[PDB]
Amino acid sequence: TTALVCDNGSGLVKAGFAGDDAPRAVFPSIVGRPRHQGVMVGMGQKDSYVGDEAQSKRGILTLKYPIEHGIITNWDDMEKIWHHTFYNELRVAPEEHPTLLTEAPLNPKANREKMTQIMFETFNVPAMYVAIQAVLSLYASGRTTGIVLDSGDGVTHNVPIYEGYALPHAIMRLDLAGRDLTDYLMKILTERGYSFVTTAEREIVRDIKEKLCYVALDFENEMATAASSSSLEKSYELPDGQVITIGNERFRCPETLFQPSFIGMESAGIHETTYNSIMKCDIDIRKDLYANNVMSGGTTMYPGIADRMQKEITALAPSTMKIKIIAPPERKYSVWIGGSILASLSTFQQMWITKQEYDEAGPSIVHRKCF
Amino acid sequence: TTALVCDNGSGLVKAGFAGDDAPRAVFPSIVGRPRHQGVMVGMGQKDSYVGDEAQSKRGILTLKYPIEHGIITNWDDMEKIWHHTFYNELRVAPEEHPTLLTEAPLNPKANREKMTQIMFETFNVPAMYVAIQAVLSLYASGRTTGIVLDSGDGVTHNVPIYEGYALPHAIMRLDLAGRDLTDYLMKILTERGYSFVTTAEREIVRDIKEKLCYVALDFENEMATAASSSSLEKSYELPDGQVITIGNERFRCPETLFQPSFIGMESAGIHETTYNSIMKCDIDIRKDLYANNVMSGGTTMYPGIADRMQKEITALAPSTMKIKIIAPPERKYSVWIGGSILASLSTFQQMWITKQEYDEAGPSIVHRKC
Amino acid sequence: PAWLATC
Amino acid sequence: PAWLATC
Amino acid sequence: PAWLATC
Amino acid sequence: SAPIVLDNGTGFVKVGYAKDNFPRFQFPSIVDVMVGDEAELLQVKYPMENGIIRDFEEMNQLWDYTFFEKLKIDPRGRKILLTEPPMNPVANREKMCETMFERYGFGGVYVAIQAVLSLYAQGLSSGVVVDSGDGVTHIVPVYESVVLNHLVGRLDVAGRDATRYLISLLLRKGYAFNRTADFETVREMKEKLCYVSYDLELDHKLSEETTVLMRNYTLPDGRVIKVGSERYECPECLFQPHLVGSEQPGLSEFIFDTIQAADVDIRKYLYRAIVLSGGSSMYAGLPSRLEKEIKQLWFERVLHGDPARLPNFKVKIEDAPRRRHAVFIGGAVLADIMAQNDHMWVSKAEWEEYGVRALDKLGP
Ligand SMILES: Nc1ncnc2c1ncn2[C@@H]1O[C@H](COP(=O)(O)OP(=O)(O)OP(=O)(O)O)[C@@H](O)[C@H]1O
Ligand SMILES: Nc1ncnc2c1ncn2[C@@H]1O[C@H](COP(=O)(O)OP(=O)(O)O)[C@@H](O)[C@H]1O
Ligand SMILES: Nc1ncnc2c1ncn2[C@@H]1O[C@H](COP(=O)(O)OP(=O)(O)O)[C@@H](O)[C@H]1O
Ligand SMILES: [Mg+2]
Ligand SMILES: [Mg+2]
Ligand SMILES: [Mg+2]
Repeated sequence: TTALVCDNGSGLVKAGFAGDDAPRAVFPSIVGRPRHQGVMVGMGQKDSYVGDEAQSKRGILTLKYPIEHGIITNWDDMEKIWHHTFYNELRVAPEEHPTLLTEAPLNPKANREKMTQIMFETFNVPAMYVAIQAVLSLYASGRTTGIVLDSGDGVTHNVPIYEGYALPHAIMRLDLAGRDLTDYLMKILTERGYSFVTTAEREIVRDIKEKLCYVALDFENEMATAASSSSLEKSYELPDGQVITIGNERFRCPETLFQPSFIGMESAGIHETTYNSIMKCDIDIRKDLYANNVMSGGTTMYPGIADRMQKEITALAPSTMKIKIIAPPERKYSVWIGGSILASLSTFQQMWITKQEYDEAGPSIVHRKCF
Repeated sequence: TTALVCDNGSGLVKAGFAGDDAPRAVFPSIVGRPRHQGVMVGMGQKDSYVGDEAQSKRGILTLKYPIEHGIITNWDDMEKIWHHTFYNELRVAPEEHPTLLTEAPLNPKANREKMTQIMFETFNVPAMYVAIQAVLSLYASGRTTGIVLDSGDGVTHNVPIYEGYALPHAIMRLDLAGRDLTDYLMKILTERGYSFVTTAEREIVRDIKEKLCYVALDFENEMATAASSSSLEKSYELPDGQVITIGNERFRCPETLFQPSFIGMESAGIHETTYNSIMKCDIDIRKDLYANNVMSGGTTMYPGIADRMQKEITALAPSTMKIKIIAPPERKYSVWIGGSILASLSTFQQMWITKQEYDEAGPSIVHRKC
Repeated sequence: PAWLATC
Repeated sequence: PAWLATC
Repeated sequence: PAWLATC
Repeated sequence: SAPIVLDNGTGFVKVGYAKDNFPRFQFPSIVDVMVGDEAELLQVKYPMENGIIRDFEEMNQLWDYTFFEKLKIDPRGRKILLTEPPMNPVANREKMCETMFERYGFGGVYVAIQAVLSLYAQGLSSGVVVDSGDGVTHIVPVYESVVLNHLVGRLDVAGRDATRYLISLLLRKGYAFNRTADFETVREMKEKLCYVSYDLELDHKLSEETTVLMRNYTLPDGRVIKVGSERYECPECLFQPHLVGSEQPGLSEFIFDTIQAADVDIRKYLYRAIVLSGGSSMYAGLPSRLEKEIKQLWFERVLHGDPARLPNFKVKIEDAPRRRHAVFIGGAVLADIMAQNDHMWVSKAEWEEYGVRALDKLGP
């Protein structure tokens, strides 16, 4: 009767049982459909593909991400991914196991209730609870206060908490994530000369981003050095074999996160919005929030992101106020660790919302029993 | 030998000549600056925009409100707004026109000093003076007794007065007029599905709340009947051509005004602070104020706020005391009408702050004369 | 784009 | 925010 | 074809 | 003493002076040297297959022929502006400016973007422009005389690709033009017998049921060929890139997404003003078909099946007979406007110092 969890992030679904230190299914969340009609008989030729199969045979299948910016867009593709996760990777029937879910803040109540309704009416789950993808990272870190900054492939939000009491009026959210960064990277590569417009090429650009992309303290100094010398030009090979070279783009990409004016957005960066959020709270808790701020989720594994954020927040805040960043190496799976811990806890059991409650009260119950 | 008035609101600004009974030039107090560097050459492009021009063309310009909660924070933008409203909308030279200013009750003395110094130096006017929006809103109706509750765009307050003598130990101020309201409306719209984070979207939300949202009487009963019956869902069109439906947000926004807990504060609603201010006053003026309590300000234009306000104040107040709340039309311009009446009064002329006083005792003279 | 209005 | 300290 | 990679 | 205009294109090249409504000369860039109108047999190059340049030496030969045979001026200082795609790699324009500043003076060029050029030509200050050339097409929005620079769109399927697909179709039918020649004849027959299908299903049923729509076209050698569904099909291969082999949404959906990515307050002003440029846009039935496709895409994505308010859309596409030379007209107008001040240009000086970096003065 052990519980499980499945963080269905916009980048990849992390699904795994509870009471474990690491997940099992780390599989990408993409649905691929064959571009052509297909004529082979008896050798695959399926009408759809999901998971690592798409990433493998991506040169033909047109790809689609079902969820974007954390809101779902294709419920059919979403339930197909859920079926593939539950019946192929985990190899378990959810009828005899609960299912903990995850969602970003300030999301459509319609989306949340539709997720709950489909999970209850399609899989016959006994219970189904949701939560934020930040309190779980906090639990995984093992603290009870501080501010948490998640930068998932779909969204980028920051939330403060003090002794377990959240502050909704201080929560901040932005639609900047790895997809806009990959688009800007493709644009600047076309500027260089290399063209990338398809979906498989988008995945290749995302792999390049995950492989070689950093940040620096003095963006102008780095630009000057890259324009003067060539010590930053790094090489990368492709499946075709024709190697390519990339220059200042590797660090010019995250400047979008640090300067959304590059892509066109008018909102401020992560440092400014974090400072604003902290300022929205009370000073007696700001003093501690400045001392322990944690990073989580993808898009923050870049090397040197800690130093840039530290310098920015220190220049924006008084000097006498000490500041310390928390960016461990186990961040890509921090939300899953938090979900597993919460599912393994004892009291949380009483909070599980079962089937009869939904059947008698409808989906609207999820907006009360949960956050 | 005529006069001039210019009420500088946190959200809007209304200026013109005295004597008249209505304002001449009212427009939003904002500044729009182009964010997308690089334009098509030959056609020419301006550096910054102000007034209705920004609101007319804003998809490319980022907007900035130089005033926040009644306090000034962008003196350059304030000077630009003053120049625009003194040279374009009116086309009058202020060197031969004594002007009049407004200011919330409690504000930085340094802010007032900088305002008067700017108005004296950068314009070379004959004289000037400041006042409180409460006194002018009261002069508008003409009554001299009672309490007045003002609520602009970023600042609100309540002030009593009896036979011309004001009680400074009872004035109350809060920062819940329309800005946190617009923010909470954006939040609830995001909760519903529609996203509004930019400045043009902020103006769109301002317009939709000005046109649709309204306060209720029984918050719980209204929420219940709205969740059960879909008779309150109202549609609104956007500049592009889309249509968006809104339900209980129309109640939740004024409810947030009444219960700042939804915004993250611990202060009490307007009714509680009004009753507290009236309590600190003596008993006779308490009685005389319960009867004549006026509400003004743009935020005050919510349909159904007077009835709910009087209901709450009666429920929390003792009986045998008739509470006749008043809220006449065109109240958002009551400050302008009061300022015009004051400038027209002959006696008030002697209270003008001339240029010699400023040149002699500096700008701090504003306090002594106030 | 997928917010039924803006974005 | 524009009170040189709190808010 | 003449983009030093794709096309 | 006025500047010159030269919008070096994919397969064509048009030249005139700083002020001339209709271009004084226009000739294909096909290629002693035969560069020029002598094509009327030596080797055939076609260097600029797309907005990119490959045989820079052949391009230099072509420019020399144009400046010495079609034109009779060889100056050093006479400003001449240029054109290029929006996101053309910097190397191309760098080499272009380098050769035009070394082999000749041409102090001050200020290369620009065919989108804003055609916009100037039409005498507008807002709207979206969709240029459809021979090797590439692009889409550029503008609002109140301001460029976005972040919603610009590129699409590398037009002209040459449709011609190759028509060749493949005629091959499927039996007729083959494998020779390097006859490419111009196929281009002529395409521009002569082609039209978009307002209703694809209707046109398909007509071609399958009726003998009409089948035309007989002669060739320079003397033989005759028959053309059928290909006529109304090649605009579909233009509309459906997946048919050609590229993974892209198309043209109508492309511009729809590009506009939706903008701010709501601008969207309207873009649906009310839409201009085109390039010979590829002269396909019969293209404007109304695009309008209907945009209307259907809106009806589907936004209203989800609510035709009660569809008439309140107010879409107004624009088209004219001068889209073939809109870029040229705009370049001429801009040259006549900027011929007074030399600061906006890039003189032959300040080149050896930071010449390449001077080219960054245009696009931040
Ligand atoms: N009357 C016509 N109808 C349809 N298509 C035509 C017509 N005339 C020319 N074309 C097409 O237009 C193409 C030539 O385009 P052109 O060279 O004018 O574009 P361009 O201005 O060079 O674009 P760019 O500046 O981006 O290179 C030819 O390949 C031909 O197929
Ligand atoms: N080593 C890395 N360096 C830089 N970026 C990375 C790295 N690993 C993953 N990413 C980025 O993080 C994103 C994954 O986000 P993720 O943390 O899975 O979101 P969620 O928490 O919603 O599942 C990817 O889009 C990718 O671009
Ligand atoms: N009809 C209306 N309904 C609701 N709100 C309104 C209405 N008219 C104005 N407002 C609000 O009132 C605010 C204007 O405040 P205002 O009274 O001008 O402040 P001040 O008195 O400082 O000038 C605006 O921000 C707007 O949101
Ligand atoms: Mg995430
Ligand atoms: Mg006010
Ligand atoms: Mg062209």
